[PDB]
Amino acid sequence: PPPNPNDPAPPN
Amino acid sequence: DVVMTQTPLTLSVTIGQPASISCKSSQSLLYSDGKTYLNWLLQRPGQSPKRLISLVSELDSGVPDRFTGSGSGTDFTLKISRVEAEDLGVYYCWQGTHFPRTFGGGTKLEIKRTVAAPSVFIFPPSDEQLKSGTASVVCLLNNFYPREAKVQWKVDNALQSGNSQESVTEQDSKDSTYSLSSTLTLSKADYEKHKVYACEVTHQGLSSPVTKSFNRGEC
Amino acid sequence: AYLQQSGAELVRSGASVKMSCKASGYTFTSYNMHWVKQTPGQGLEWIGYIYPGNGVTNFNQKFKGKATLTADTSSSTAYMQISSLTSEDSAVYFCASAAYWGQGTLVTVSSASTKGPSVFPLAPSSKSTSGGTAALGCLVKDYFPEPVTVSWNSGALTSGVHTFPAVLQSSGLYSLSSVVTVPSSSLGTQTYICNVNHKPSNTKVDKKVEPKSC
Repeated sequence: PPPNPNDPAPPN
Repeated sequence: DVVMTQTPLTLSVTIGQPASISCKSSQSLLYSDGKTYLNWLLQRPGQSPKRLISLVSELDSGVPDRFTGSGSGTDFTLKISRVEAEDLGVYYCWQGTHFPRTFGGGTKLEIKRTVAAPSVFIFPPSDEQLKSGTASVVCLLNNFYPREAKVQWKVDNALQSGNSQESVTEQDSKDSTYSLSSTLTLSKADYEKHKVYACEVTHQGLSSPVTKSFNRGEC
Repeated sequence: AYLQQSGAELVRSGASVKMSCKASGYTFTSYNMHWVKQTPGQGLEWIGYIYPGNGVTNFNQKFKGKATLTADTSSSTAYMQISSLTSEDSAVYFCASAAYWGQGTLVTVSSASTKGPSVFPLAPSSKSTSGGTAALGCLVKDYFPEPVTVSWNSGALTSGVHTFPAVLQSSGLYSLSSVVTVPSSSLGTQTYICNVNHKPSNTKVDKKVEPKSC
């Protein structure tokens, strides 16, 4: 399973 | 900025003891996607941090199930069901919901264990260094507990001051002990003025002080 | 998976430094790549991130216009450039993404010339035996700045090693010891070589540690 994020990715 | 307050500052625990660390944020960590971005890290000295938990409660792959994370809003907790020797280090929480990203101040987890006496060793200066005009003598105290130890240098039975430096390792992740290295440094001219070089070690695991010594030229 | 950072740097006041973070074992473009400062003895301070999927950056206001963050997706490598360095910028710098942290890059801001270490044996003898074991080591003396790396037997020896924190000598140069405990029985058949690397001076030294007769 891919790791969970630390924090949300930014929008594009 | 959102401030992350961690308590306690230090946890002193025995093997097998449960442990709990609190992280409180100054503002809610709920993000607009419904997730709460709260991470826990463990750092060992001279090593990098390692992530243990993300999204408040989700253990990373390979992290033992003795670790659990809980909380919501502003109040978060990392618990260890039973502490093992390898759990020592500095724990940090950090929040991923707000800008700037911010970290707690850290909680240092240290292991208490039985008293262990040092193994004591001494090393004369090398011919290579003597050729350069200096003499360093090293006294080594290996794998002792607690960290407090006294090293006294003596030269022809005269107590030295002012010509030595020492340093202590971090606590060991397997046996929870410390080690210490002390270096006495003299010019070659001063070194050759004396015969007996000794280090005397006092430690709670020793029934009386231990002296290691050598005679210059013989050793 | 892993993040591999570039080696330690000595840089002059007012100059700039560029360091790298090579990623493997997770999707580099799917997670923010963070950079984090640690002054030794202290906590962690966030500098900024780049998201490699689209290049977007976000910074701590303290570091805006000081730090530049980039990401090369063809090589899965992130970079941080810090400009106008001052004494307060000497620190370890980490990259961090997904479940991983890099091992840190130590930056020393100083106008002093680099100096490589001298390496002296800590020879085993009847005065360095305890309970049938023997200790031996290397004294790594008179270098600047930190760090040195010490391995033993080209990395084939790791058990029983203590590489101590360096001390600062009154000359302003560092000194450290690295020691190992081994069987006394095999000092005549085994070879012990300490391998010392000091990147800022491009110095490598291998020193064979042989027993004393005493």
